[PDB]
Amino acid sequence: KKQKFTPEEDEMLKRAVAQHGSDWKMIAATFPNRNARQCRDRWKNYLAPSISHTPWTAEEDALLVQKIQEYGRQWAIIAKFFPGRTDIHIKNRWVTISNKLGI
DNA sequence: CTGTATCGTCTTG
DNA sequence: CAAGACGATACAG
Repeated sequence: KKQKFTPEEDEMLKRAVAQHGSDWKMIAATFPNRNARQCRDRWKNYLAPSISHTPWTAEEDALLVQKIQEYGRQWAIIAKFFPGRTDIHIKNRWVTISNKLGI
């Protein structure tokens, strides 16, 4: 039920975006196998240049716990304070932290 | 079993 | 009618 992007697909996605910008319908059609939502999500949350791939710092965790006390579970709002992370990363991180904290 | 990328679905633009 | 948003879920390791 999960069709995860392979490194090959990611590179193609990159090229397609370099070529067609933000025309997701058109970028998707370059795949036999992928829709607009899938490419849009993959770019926006994983491949865009601004996305951070470095592990969460202690200070980021601290900011997350602070921001949750402040905003509740409004992940997109909270993600504004994390330069290279999106709501996806912020909410995943909280599931993991709260788990290790004893939910 | 856990951590996390994807997906169902609702909401907003 | 596309894109944003969030909970749930698949699934690798």
